[PDB]
Amino acid sequence: NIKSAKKRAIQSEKARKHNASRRSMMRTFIKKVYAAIEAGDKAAAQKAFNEMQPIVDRQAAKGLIHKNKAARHKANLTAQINKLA
Amino acid sequence: ARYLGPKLKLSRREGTDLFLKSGVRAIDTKCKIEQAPGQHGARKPRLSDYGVQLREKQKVRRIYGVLERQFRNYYKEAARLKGNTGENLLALLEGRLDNVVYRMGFGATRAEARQLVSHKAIMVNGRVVNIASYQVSPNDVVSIREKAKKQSRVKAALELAEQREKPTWLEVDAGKMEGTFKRKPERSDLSADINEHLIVELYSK
Amino acid sequence: VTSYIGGEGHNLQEHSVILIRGGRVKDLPGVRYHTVRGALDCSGVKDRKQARSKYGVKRPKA
Amino acid sequence: ARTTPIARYRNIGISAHIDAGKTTTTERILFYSAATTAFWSGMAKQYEPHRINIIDTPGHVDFTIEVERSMRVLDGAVMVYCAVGGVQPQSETVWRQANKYKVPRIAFVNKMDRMGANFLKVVNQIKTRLGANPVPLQLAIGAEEHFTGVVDLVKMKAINWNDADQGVTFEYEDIPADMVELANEWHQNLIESAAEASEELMEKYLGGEELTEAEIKGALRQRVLNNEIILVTCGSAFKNKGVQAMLDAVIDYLPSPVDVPAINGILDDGKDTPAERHASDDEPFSALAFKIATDPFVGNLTFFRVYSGVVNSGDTVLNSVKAARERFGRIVQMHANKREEIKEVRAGDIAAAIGLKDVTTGDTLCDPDAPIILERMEFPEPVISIAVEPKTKADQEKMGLALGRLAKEDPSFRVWTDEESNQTIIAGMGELHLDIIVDRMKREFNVEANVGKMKVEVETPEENTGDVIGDLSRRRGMLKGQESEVTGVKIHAEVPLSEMFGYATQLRSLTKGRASYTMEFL
Amino acid sequence: MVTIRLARHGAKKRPFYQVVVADSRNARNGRFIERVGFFNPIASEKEEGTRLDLDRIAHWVGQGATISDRVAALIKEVNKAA
RNA sequence: AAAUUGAAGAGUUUGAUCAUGGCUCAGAUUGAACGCUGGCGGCAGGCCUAACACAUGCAAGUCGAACGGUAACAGGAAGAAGCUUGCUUCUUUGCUGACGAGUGGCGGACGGGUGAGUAAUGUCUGGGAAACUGCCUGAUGGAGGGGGAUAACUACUGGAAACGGUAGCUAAUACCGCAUAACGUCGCAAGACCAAAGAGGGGGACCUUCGGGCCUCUUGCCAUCGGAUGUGCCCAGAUGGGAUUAGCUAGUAGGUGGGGUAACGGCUCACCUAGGCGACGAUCCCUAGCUGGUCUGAGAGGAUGACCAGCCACACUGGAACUGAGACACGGUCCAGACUCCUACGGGAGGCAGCAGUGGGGAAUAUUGCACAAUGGGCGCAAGCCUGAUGCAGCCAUGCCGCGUGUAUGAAGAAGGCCUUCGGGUUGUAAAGUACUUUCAGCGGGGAGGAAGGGAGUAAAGUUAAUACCUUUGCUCAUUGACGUUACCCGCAGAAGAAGCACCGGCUAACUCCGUGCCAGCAGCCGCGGUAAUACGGAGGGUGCAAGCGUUAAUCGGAAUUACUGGGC
Ligand SMILES: Nc1nc2c(ncn2[C@@H]2O[C@H](COP(=O)(O)OP(=O)(O)O)[C@@H](O)[C@H]2O)c(=O)[nH]1
Repeated sequence: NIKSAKKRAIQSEKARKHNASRRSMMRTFIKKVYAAIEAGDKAAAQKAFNEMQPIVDRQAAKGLIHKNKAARHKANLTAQINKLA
Repeated sequence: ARYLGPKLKLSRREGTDLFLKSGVRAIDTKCKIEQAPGQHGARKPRLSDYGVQLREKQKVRRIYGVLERQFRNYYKEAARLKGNTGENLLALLEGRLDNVVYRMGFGATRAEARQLVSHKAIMVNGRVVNIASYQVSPNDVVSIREKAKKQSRVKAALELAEQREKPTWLEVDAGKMEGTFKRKPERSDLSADINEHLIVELYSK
Repeated sequence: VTSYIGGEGHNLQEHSVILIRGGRVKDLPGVRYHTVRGALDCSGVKDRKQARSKYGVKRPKA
Repeated sequence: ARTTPIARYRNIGISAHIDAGKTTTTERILFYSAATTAFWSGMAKQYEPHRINIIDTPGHVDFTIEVERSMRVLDGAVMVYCAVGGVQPQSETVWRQANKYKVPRIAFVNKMDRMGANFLKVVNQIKTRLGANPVPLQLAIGAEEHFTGVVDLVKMKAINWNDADQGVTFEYEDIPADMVELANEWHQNLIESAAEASEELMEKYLGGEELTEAEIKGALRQRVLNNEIILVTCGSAFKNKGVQAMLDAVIDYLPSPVDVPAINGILDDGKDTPAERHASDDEPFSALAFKIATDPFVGNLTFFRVYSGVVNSGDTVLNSVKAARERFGRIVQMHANKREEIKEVRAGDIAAAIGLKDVTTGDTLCDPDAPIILERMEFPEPVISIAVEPKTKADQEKMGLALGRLAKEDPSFRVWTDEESNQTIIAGMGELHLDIIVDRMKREFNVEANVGKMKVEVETPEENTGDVIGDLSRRRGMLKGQESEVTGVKIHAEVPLSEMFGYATQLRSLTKGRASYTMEFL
Repeated sequence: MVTIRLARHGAKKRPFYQVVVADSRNARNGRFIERVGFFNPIASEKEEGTRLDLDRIAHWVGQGATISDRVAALIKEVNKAA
């Protein structure tokens, strides 16, 4: 480039790699919960929900997503699993 | 920014005496002041409405030594102000610093008073003012500023300042070289021939 | 557009560039512009001594 | 402040005929008109780094302003010569150009790497054709292809260059018996000439003794300065040979801005010492815009050499010739084409000013008080007139601006749409000159344009009289005076004006490019 | 970081600043939330060449507004201990 | 208290009149241009067209008090260089000040630009709920414990460079799990779940592995609720012209469920209903950034959106996103295009509508400038560094304002000009002559203020556990201004260095002669000139304005001539 905003380019790329890693992991756990919910096993779905919950809340804490987004995931999943029986 | 020409031409174009010469000798004996300056001055123009309005306005401009710009300003103010437009305008014209210098002597003519103001030979309350348009405020002084006295011309002007209507608002000191401005001249404290309403309608046309 | 050539005597050939201003001629029907004399190789009227700013004549000594 | 002392400043020109070697030697210099500087410490890392300001020139008779408008900015001249031809008519031209401005010349006889190359013969050629009196600084070693180095007449060594790496790793050698006798002969003929600087040198040598090379180099530099002699060197820029010793000779004989008397100016008109000024860092600012350029990037760029004074980036200046006000924003001094912006220039520098929208060539830039004129009020007259027309009849505004800018740049190139009919006619100084003008129009100010369509007085060598007159009688040409001067023959002829159309080029091929003329409407 | 800074009105070679409580983003002369007194650095007999609005400055700085260097110095000079 | 008090007509249809009616002029204004002319100062103004397209030079860095460290300088330490055991200086040691590059943090979304797009996703006014907010601030707490890396520094290689395949790695306020956290999240509940980072200053100890440990304070870190701020969203009204644009709309209008968002929402998907908008102008087409305000007007209104300020929009064209509190990002990423430049031909690199500057276009618009001294802004504990923000300087009568270009005196009312009824008049007190003054310009000398601060020393308390070290608040000390040869002041010389432009038939103020002869020419309108031209051209004179004047262009007025106020058939 021109200035040393190239340093920020490197940092943004590295942070994108990391954020894509963590967002993919988180979304995969939620895919698991959704596959359970469309499978109907309220207990398997419950285990999956308790498996994703610390992941998504830890990510919200990290800032990868927002508190509101994590809470929205948890609320949607609780509603689903409760109507799931 | 100053009319550097024959003053008597102006005066006899107005017909009247506008005093641009030191009123020490005469007016007729220096210029043939009854006929217009032209080779056709002996003839007589009709002087319609606009003619008389322009001629009065130019008489005032030539008396006070003001140019058309800043005369339009002396009208813009005194139109903004309160009271009579023409009276406020004549007051704003007597407030000029070369005006009060002349009316208090120190120069036998408005142009001599202009040189006096301009050459830092004057001091409105000590502070050397040299803006010939300085609108002097009431309750103020003029203080002719030593090294500007005894040049014999301020003396001659002080001597010749008599034989003239003594201003009802000045209180000069004639040698102590002080001079006050106790209050602005009202209407009747001036020539009374100058029909200020003509100028007002010229500029409000 | 057509444009008058004020003043007395000009030098205008077919390729001379000139400055055009407004101001009709009132007896040439259809001429609503005036060639600015003394601008853009359109020299000002020779031997003028009054109203020289118009017709672009530089002040003689006289 | 000043990076290099004024004494360590050389303002040198490289002028010669065509393809004599100028640009090649300049490239060898950058390794070991286009103004460009260099830092040549020495041949043995001696001579703490000098700043040599080199103004590479054209040698074509078309671009003769491009060399005369740098001659009266230069302080020294490095006249290049080929070794098979030596003095050419083009060589005689730039020679007279330098004699007009009284430049202290040295010479560099290039192309000793060619067959038929000679050194003695070319020295004598200079002495006979031009009029110079040359002192051979070097003498070739190796006739045409065997050329390996030279012998000096001061060091008495052989600087035979190493041809493994180009020309940098030269060796000093034993000046062997290849030529070690003519070496002595010309060494003595050099001493006898350096004795010609003072009576106390006549008494010095006449004691039957050879003086020391230190006070021989000083004496010969004095002689070059007073223009009393000319020092000729010997190299081959294409075979990377001889160039560094010509640079040495440049350091050792050419003048610095202080090795000359002051520059005489004018206060308001010709006075006694009106504005005589000397090159110093403390003087009031004074310069001379020797070249106007048309920046490809900007369209305006003014060359100038500061004679007396120190100007800055932003300093206001006085167009003492034009009587106006000029100001500075960007000052660039760099190689032929590149531009290295700096902050200020001192006396003895050569830089390019910018935004200088008023000063034409040869006009003096100076501080509000400095010389109204600084000489240089004469450049040649165009010799060739042609008309021109763009591809579309209405791009003549583009064309007129292009040919007003190019005319500003080249004061020896006019333009005036003659009001006879309307035709925009172009007056240059040569066929190739006008080719260059038209292609610069097509390339820079892109407008593709196709070109089209008295008592003459001619001078020429007294050998081409028969043909030039056959040519003049070939044209509808009656003549006036059959008078021959002394360095030629002055022909006078009455010829049409719709005629001759190329008389300059016809004449140049006809006269061996050694004739001038004039045709101003009898 | 809501600042309280001087705003540099006036004329050339004759400044006159206005103490303005403005978001530190906006330009010097630009957008501001409120103005709290002025400051005239070139006074001889004028209104001290300074005047502040201390109750509102205190309101702001209680709401966390940062005070610039010169505005701190002007609160000093207004508090007659300095 | 005052925050207003403000409204003019004329010329021209006719032989003449009165109406109707258009045209024209008198005013104010301009980012102006052109012609002629031009002395100065102050304050402003300055590409209105090609959002044409840009070369270079600068416009965004900072922190060593986060870290690994040592490339540069310096300080030292050991010298068996230089040598008179050195003051006459050899290398190794990050050891210390410091610091290139590197990891990391914050900034880079601000400030600066332009008005292309945008007729409503915008703007203005006024409300609203379904929200987030770095830095700033308040309240309560936590701030155990540990790992793997990974840049630089470097094993095998590429690559002209940019800069990649693998590795040997080593740090951290880089990353990751754990422990722990509830007025925090989910959940009606129970219950489940979530973080962190340390660095610096000195010191009474007293303990060491000269690492330090330890006590302190200064900052920094994590969580939650607050404020302030900023931002996102919704609504209503208003915000151009054309109907020689009357139908438009299918995610279209809404409903349900899932998904998405920081947040509500057809935002989105899948069904379902068939709705919704429209003569209060939908739809389409042209044009356009909007507002405070600016010009004008007695107003109402008309025109406008240069400067300055608020909002919006764009960044070579088209698209997408990433990082981040904040962007779908002027000086970042990626792609497609056009363009330009570099190349060793193998490859790349860029986007002036940032500041200058440039070509070009145009009637037309400036400095490749000086400082960050002010004030702001980023970083920082600060010192400081950076800032084409900003403050200043340059150019240009571009505008407004102020001043000067002399003042008094002076009748042979000179000469000369011009007119003349031949007497004279006018030029004209005008000149000259005489006396006096020297503003400004020019020299020379003094000289405010924009400068607050910051730093070093000091003392007091607050401080601790300690008179240390930190703050805070005084005292002293040296000091910091680009502008700048500042403003302003004083002295020197002499009226010297400083007046032009338009007009004179009526409107409209100011006339004669000559030469010209419906010619040349003038003209804003009416019109003038074909042999006595105040209308053309010159001269003499006069009138207006004046460092400007006039012309052209543009807006309102006058124009009640789009009549709402305030018109007519
Ligand atoms: N053989 C030979 N050729 C040379 C020498 N110097 C220059 N040249 C050739 O001359 C050609 C052009 O010469 P140039 O540098 O342009 O000189 P110019 O005429 O002044 O422009 C180049 O291709 C060179 O090879 C030399 O010393 N020997």
